[PDB]
Amino acid sequence: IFPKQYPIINFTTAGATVQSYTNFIRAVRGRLTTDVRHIPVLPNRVGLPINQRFILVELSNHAELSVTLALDVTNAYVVGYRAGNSAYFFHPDNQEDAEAITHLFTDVQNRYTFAFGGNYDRLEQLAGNLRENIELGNGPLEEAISALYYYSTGGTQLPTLARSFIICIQMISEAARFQYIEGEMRTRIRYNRRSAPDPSVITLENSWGRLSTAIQESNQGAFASPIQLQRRNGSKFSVYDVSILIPIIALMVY
Ligand SMILES: CCc1cccc(CC)c1-c1ccc(C(=O)O)s1
Repeated sequence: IFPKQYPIINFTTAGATVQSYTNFIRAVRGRLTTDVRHIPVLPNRVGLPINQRFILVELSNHAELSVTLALDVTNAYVVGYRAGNSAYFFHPDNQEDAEAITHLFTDVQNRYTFAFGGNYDRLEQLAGNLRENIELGNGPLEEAISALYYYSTGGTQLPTLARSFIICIQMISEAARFQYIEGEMRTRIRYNRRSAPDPSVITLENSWGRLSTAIQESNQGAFASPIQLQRRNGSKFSVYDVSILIPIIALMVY
């Protein structure tokens, strides 16, 4: 088939720098937001044409293996990926999204849909580790790309695959959603170190939907009820209005 053509952003771990990773994340944001409350809001899923529903992230590593992740522009989340002659999809939430993803990678000979969604709860269970024990950085991403690639010929076990999804979703989707998490990956690249995310990152990730709702329903930025977030040391604090989150959250779900 001659599939529908979605925008494609490239990143390689070979020779990766703070700047090249920053350019990558900035490019992903720019193609995701094609509407600003106080912070850009991702396009409404309602009435969004199929030709504008997806973007593609092509990842390459030092071994010159390439995989292509497919991102939903309405929530910045990975719905599936292509490696060579195979395409793999998380289980869709509803019939409409199931139809939308039939338009991705349609020239691939083998299409596979998992029974599990791309959510952290199930991915962590499959990986056998929580996010707080899965290291992130250029090293983990290099390994994630290879693990994703070799799943198509059975060279990757499912826990490794699920761990590699958790790495990719955070270093791409969450970093695009939050300048704070983009900064977290920047720092790992600066020290050439790999480390798991701390509670401030993990709780920010868990709070994206609630933070988005609180901001968009706020009275001139003021929240109706406070949102609890975590500090780096695990202690909690309350967020009462959108202003403190401006340097933190870069994209909001509609
Ligand atoms: C400006 C600080 C801030 C604003 C909005 C949300 C959060 C939570 C991710 C944070 C913090 C980041 C680390 C903090 C700490 O370790 O004290 S607070």
